[PDB]
Amino acid sequence: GEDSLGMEVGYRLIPMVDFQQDGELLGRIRSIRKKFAQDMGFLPPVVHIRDNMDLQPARYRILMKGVEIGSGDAYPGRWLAINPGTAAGTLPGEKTVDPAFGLDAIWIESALKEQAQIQGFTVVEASTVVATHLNHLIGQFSAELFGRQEAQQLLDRVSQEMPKLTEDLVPGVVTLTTLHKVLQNLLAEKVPIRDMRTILETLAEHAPLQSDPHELTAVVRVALGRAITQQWFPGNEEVQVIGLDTALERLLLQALQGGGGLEPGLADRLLAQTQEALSRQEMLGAPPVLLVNHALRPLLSRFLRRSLPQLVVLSNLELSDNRHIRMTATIG
Repeated sequence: GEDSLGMEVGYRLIPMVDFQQDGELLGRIRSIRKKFAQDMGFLPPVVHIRDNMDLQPARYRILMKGVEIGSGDAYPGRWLAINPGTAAGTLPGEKTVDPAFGLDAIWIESALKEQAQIQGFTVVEASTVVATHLNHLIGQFSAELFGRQEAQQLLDRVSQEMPKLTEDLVPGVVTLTTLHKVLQNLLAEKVPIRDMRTILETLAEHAPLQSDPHELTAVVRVALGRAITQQWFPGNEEVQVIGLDTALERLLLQALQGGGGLEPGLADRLLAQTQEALSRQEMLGAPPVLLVNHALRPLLSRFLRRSLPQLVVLSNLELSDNRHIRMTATIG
C-alpha cells in the first residue's frame, strides 16, 4: 500500500516536480537513480511524488514505506550557501544547516551568489539541495531499500544476460532468501553489486559448501576485492589507510579465539580512537578506510560502524595485492 520511496512537497515546490512546468527536480531524480544503478548495481525504486498542503509551502519530506526518513526546506527563489569548513565571514539570510552533511549554511538572495563564492561558500540552487538530500538518503538506506522484491527483479534482469548461470544456481543451490541477504550485506557496507557474474559464480562455488550468508558474504567480498579497492582507492596512487596498533590486533584476535577478553573500557577507547583516526584521514584527504586482519573484519565492521557509519572496514584479503599500502593513522 505504501510506496517504497516517496516524497511530499508543499505548494511552492510543486513546479520543480511538475512535468508540465520546469520540473527541474524530476531530471535530477532520474540522474540519481541512473547513477545508483550504474555505479552500485542497484536501481532504486521510483520516487512517488505527491503534494501535501498541511506541509509548509517550501517544505518537503522523504519517506520509505510511508515512514519519514528526511525533511527540509527548499526556497525556489534562493540559493543555499554551504560552508564546507573553509568559508570566511558571514552572509545575510536565513541561517540553517545543509540537510545532507549537517554543515552550516545560509539561504541567500541570487544577488549574493558570487560574493558567497568569493567567501568560499559552496552555492547550490534549491532543486539541487533537495536532490542532494535524496541522493544521500538513498545511499544511507540502500540496504533497507533492497528488499526481497528488489532482489528478485535484479535476478530476473541478470537472468536475461546470463541464463545458464542463473538457472543452475537459484533456487537449487542458493535460495532467493540467501542471495538477497548476501546482496543486502554488500549494499550495507557500500560494496557495489553491479558485477553479478562474479557474485553468482562465487555463490555457485561456495554455497554447496557453506549455507551461512555471513560466510558467503566474506567470500564474495574477496571475489570483489578489485572493485572494492578501486572504489575507495581509485587509480594507482598510494593506498592510505587506518591500521590497528599491533598489540591491539593481538588482544582482539586472542579474545575471539578464547584467549581472554578485553576490559569494557578498552572497547570504549577503541571507539574513541576510531573517531580520532577518521578525523585525521579527513584532515589528510585520505579515505575513511580501516584495514584489518581478515579474522577481525566482520566484528570490527559491525562494532565500529554502528556508531561511525562513515567508516569503511576492509580485510587485507580484499585489498588488491599490487597496491602499495601506507598506514597513515593508527588506532591503539
